[PDB]
Amino acid sequence: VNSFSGYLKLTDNVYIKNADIVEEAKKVKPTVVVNAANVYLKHGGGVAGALNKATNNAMQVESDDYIATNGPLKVGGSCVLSGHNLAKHCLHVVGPNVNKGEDIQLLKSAYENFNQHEVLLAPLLSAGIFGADPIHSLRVCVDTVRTNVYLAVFDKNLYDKLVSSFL
Ligand SMILES: O=C(Nc1ccc(C(=O)NCc2c(C(=O)O)sc3ccccc23)cc1)NC1CC1
Repeated sequence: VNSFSGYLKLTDNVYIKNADIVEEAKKVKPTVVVNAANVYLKHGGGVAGALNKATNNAMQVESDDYIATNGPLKVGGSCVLSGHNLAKHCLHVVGPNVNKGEDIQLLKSAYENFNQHEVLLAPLLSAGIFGADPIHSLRVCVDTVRTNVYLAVFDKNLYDKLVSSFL
C-alpha cells in the first residue's frame, strides 16, 4: 500500500491521473519524482521548468554543479539527484526531443531508467514541449516499465484521450 490517490489503473504496474506533477509531488512526497530533463539539466520550461520553480531554483543550482563535475547526460540517460521539497530523490530522465530531431527509438531507453526504482511519480517522457505523441509515449511506458509508475498528466483533455484510447 502506498499514498498515491485518485489514479486509474492501466496495467499491473502503471497508473495514471490528471494532475499537476508539482502539486502531486508536494502532497505525496514520493520517494522518486521523475523530471523531463535535457542533457544539460537546463530546467527552463515544461515539466522541468515547473519542478525547478517549485524548488525555488535549488534544483538548478544542484544541477549546474552536477554538470560542471560530470558533463552532460546522454539522450536516453538519467541521473539521480535530490528531490528537494518535492520528493526524496529526483530522477532526471532525458527523453528524445523531436523538436531537436532526436531518434524516437531512444524513448524506450529513457523509460528503462524507471526500472531502477521500485515506485515513481512521473510525467510522460518526450511529451509536451519535447514534441512526441503522448499516446505513443504511454504505450512505450506500459511496454517498458516493470516497476510501479504513477503518471501525472497535466492536461485534462489529453488525460481523457490517453485513457479512452488505451489498449
Ligand atoms: O508546467 C507545469 N506542468 C507541466 C508542463 C509540461 C508537462 C508535459 O510535458 N507533459 C507531458 C505529456 C502530457 C501532459 O502531461 O499533458 S500528454 C503527452 C503525450 C505524449 C508525450 C508527453 C505528454 C507536464 C506538466 N506546471 C506549472 C504551472 C505550474
